[PDB]
Amino acid sequence: PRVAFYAGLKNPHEGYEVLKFDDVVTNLGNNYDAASGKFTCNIPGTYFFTYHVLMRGGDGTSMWADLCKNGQVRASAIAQDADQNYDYASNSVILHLDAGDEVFIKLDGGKAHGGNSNKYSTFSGFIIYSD
Amino acid sequence: PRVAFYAGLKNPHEGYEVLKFDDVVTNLGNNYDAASGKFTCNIPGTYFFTYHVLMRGGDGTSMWADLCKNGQVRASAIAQDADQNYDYASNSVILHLDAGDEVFIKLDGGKAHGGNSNKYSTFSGFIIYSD
Amino acid sequence: PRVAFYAGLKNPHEGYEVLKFDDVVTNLGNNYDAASGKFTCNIPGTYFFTYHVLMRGGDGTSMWADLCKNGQVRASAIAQDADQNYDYASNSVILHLDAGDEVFIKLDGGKAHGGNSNKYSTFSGFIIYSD
Ligand SMILES: [Cl-]
Ligand SMILES: [Cl-]
Ligand SMILES: [Mg+2]
Ligand SMILES: [Mg+2]
Ligand SMILES: [Mg+2]
Ligand code: NI
Ligand code: NI
Repeated sequence: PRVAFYAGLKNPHEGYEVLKFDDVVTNLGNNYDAASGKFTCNIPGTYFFTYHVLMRGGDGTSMWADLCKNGQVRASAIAQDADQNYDYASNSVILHLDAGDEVFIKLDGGKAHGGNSNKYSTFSGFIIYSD
Repeated sequence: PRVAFYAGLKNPHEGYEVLKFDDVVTNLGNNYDAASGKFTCNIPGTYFFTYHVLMRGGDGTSMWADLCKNGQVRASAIAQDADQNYDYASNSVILHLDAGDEVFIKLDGGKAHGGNSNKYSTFSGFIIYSD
Repeated sequence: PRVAFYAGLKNPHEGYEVLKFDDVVTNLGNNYDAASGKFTCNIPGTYFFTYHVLMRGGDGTSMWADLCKNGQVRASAIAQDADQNYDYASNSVILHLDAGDEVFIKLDGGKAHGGNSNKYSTFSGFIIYSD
């Protein structure tokens, strides 16, 4: 089973919402959906995910981006700079997933930079083991 | 051989010490030990590790977190902000390990945020190849 | 096929150039070349890469580091701090590569810290799937 994806944000996002990474570069298995921003598991197993979300510079001082499995937070990150500089909220996880499980990044608050085609803000993952 | 782990810090750590990540989410192979903070290799091979350690905000300006293999530093990271903002010391490695080799993250100095169940500060790794 | 590498920067780099990571720790497959700073694919397939580039502290406020596939940017990152503190430009990708494809990190501008043997600034990658 080949499952591996990588997407850039493209569009700026601000405020509480799912980050819908819309510049999809790689998507083996077709399990990442840019319309919803969710990776949906169809092969149960253990997966690696990582994300790097760039806080917009020049306007705002804090930004929170968390990785979720279904309802639940499984990693948290903050970017913060009192001078309103660009900075990243990034983290990585390894999670076991059942078929139907959704994994996605949520913006808790603050402003994420959408870098158009530049892929400043990213979300990727792949299956390590199949059950 | 299935070896893959992911743990959050949970408890705040400050000053020189091994970071004992105590919120263990995934631990295929049972090779990560929260009591010691160490991953101990039992299957010789080549491994990926990554860590993301959040510096506490509101008190302190620098924090250093390094990945060690046995005695030796194999990656270094610093978080620094003169306004005492949250920021991350993060890095990633690929290392060959022999049976008995220990891999762990050490706090060299500064204050790491323990995010309780929020998994702000993290350590993960998995085997890529078995010898 | 075993392909997996990890290298530290070692030497300081400043201004537009390819980052030639010269402290090579792991290099299964011998596909990373410190002389050029490039990973060259010989086994077509899908690959994971990550990089963590530390901006020098005490002199300068911004630094840009991008991952390239051949001519083209496939991930971008910025480090920025108005007080001239250390900060990281980091990102991760998953890319399909054909034989002959080159992957490397370019410094677009600013000053990257070469940490000698300390491995503050790093580049790693491995093959997930072979075609
Ligand atoms: Cl793998
Ligand atoms: Cl100031
Ligand atoms: Mg949160
Ligand atoms: Mg150190
Ligand atoms: Mg650029
Ligand atoms: Ni910062
Ligand atoms: Ni700052």
